[PDB]
Amino acid sequence: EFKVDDEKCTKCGICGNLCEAINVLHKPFSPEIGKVEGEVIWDEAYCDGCNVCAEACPSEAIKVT
Amino acid sequence: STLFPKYSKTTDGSKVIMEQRLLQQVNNLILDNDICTGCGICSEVCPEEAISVGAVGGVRRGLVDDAASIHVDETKCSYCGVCVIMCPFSALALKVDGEERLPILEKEGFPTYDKGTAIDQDKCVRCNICDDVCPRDAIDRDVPLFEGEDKEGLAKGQAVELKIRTVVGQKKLGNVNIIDEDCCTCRWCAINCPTEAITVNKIFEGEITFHAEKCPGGCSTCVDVCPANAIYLPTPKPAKDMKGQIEAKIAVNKDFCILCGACVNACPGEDIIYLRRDSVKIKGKETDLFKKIKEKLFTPRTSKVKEQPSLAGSVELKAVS
Amino acid sequence: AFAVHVNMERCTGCNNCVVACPVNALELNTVNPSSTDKIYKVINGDAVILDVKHELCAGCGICVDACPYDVIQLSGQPP
Amino acid sequence: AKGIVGGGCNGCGDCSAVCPVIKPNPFEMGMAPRKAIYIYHAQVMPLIYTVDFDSCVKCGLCVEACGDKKAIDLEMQDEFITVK
Ligand code: SF4
Ligand code: SF4
Ligand code: SF4
Ligand code: SF4
Ligand code: SF4
Ligand code: SF4
Ligand code: SF4
Ligand code: SF4
Ligand code: SF4
Ligand code: SF4
Ligand code: SF4
Ligand code: SF4
Repeated sequence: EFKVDDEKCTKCGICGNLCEAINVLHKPFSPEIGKVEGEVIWDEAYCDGCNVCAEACPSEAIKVT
Repeated sequence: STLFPKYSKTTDGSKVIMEQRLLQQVNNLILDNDICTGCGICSEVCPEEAISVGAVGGVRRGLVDDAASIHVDETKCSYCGVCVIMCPFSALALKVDGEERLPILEKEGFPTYDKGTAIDQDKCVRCNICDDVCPRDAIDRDVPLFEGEDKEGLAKGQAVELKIRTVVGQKKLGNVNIIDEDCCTCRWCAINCPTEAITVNKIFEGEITFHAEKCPGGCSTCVDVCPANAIYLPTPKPAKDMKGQIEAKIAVNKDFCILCGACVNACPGEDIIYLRRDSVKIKGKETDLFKKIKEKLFTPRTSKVKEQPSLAGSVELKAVS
Repeated sequence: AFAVHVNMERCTGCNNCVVACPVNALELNTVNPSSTDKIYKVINGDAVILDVKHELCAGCGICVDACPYDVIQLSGQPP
Repeated sequence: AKGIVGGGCNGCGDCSAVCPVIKPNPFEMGMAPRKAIYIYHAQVMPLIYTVDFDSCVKCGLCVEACGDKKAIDLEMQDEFITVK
């Protein structure tokens, strides 16, 4: 079902702030990289076919089914 | 003698309050020791040479109790308020009677820093990155809190303007700003904003260099005290990847360094760090005093071991030619 | 140029204030050592501060944070 | 004598109205504030408004307030005179 495109994701919380399934962990910010980088974790136990977060993402980084 | 010029220096909790009593007129230079960062841009700028810098690393780490980052001789201070205008992270305030009052600005006798902050609300998307990466607590994002971490601000389905189908255009629920008296112009939020909607310009310009080969290892005081977290300990490589290059001991990110000076004031080394500012960015016209202050801020500096004993209790740096 | 005071009565000679001081670590652990003077040396089981005239300390707090049974008080105010 | 025809100090008080430094007044035994540029009291005989150089921050607001009178010279030094 769910699939993110880490190629086009900026790790903006506006995708994990909506659903209770999407929890976005920003691993600690270090000037090493100087960038934001984390992971998007989706759990089945909370989803729906709502698909709101597909278009809530600023980018098109989320396709769900 | 005479008593009524009562000079007092009280440490009321976390605020060091420096005062000058009269019958009805007071003068309160109040330093908020939770926000000071140990830079000396308050000691370099003091027209009357009263503010000195103390145990920056210890105080900024919490291991010192009987002192603040800075000591102000309130008998010498003149309550001009130049330190309050020229402190990049506003951790110094002047209260004349009982109110934060700056006569020199009221008369326009001194320029102020142009941090120039702004967030084009027609481009910001209520993301959470700018509040997350901000080294200081200076992003005031006013957004209703949806099902993420709380009860719905409106509803998961009302976070997107949906007609219940297709989305109608754009959502942008709420409003995000930058507390302009707290931003230090690090640019972590502009460099990492997803939609390039943040406009901040560094107050200082110049260059800082790190001679990694002179850091004595386990001294991450510079890392601990950097306000804009520009400094890092370069992560040791794994095996089968070292490739004969061992590692650096310390380095900096010039994209985020704001040329404050806390690193130089804190390093116990000899000349690991080289700091030199070239141009401060201001609004307000100028003054002969401001030209003197520019000349004072723009002299290159570096650490020093074994400074003179007669000034024990404070910091003295090296003048670089 | 601050002043450090070591409570000799509860110092155990652990030597983790000598090893952890970044001014002590300048001699052997730096490329082209600048200054080779040392704040602490454990003589007769307790840490002695050779930095009598308070010229080399930098208020780092690496030594206060290092001692296992807090015994080093760092003074951030002029002696 | 120095060439300013418009004059020197007329005791208007604009300088001390704009000075931002505030210090105790030794005439009032310290009970009262006075700016860096000041007179002890309103009945001083030379009404000429000394500048307290130990406490002045050279902000230059006083000279702008004085204006064309040009009575304020912030770089003045101790002059020595010999009298028989
Ligand atoms: S899915 Fe979209 S909103 Fe969520 S983290 Fe990725 S880019 Fe940001
Ligand atoms: S599709 Fe709907 S329910 Fe599922 S994760 Fe996205 S927003 Fe949440
Ligand atoms: S200039 Fe630096 S040291 Fe001085 S008060 Fe401001 S933050 Fe603190
Ligand atoms: S108010 Fe003026 S004189 Fe007093 S400490 Fe600040 S800069 Fe120095
Ligand atoms: S990082 Fe940029 S887009 Fe995201 S909330 Fe901040 S200003 Fe808005
Ligand atoms: S410039 Fe730095 S301190 Fe200012 S708002 Fe952005 S991240 Fe925060
Ligand atoms: S790296 Fe830049 S911001 Fe950080 S302490 Fe050094 S000069 Fe200040
Ligand atoms: S630069 Fe200074 S604070 Fe950083 S490791 Fe070297 S000596 Fe320690
Ligand atoms: S505060 Fe730092 S420099 Fe001073 S004695 Fe302790 S470890 Fe050494
Ligand atoms: S670390 Fe503490 S206990 Fe050990 S020698 Fe130093 S002062 Fe004594
Ligand atoms: S110095 Fe100038 S402004 Fe001040 S009282 Fe004299 S004439 Fe007026
Ligand atoms: S130059 Fe001196 S007397 Fe004139 S306004 Fe500034 S502080 Fe006051």
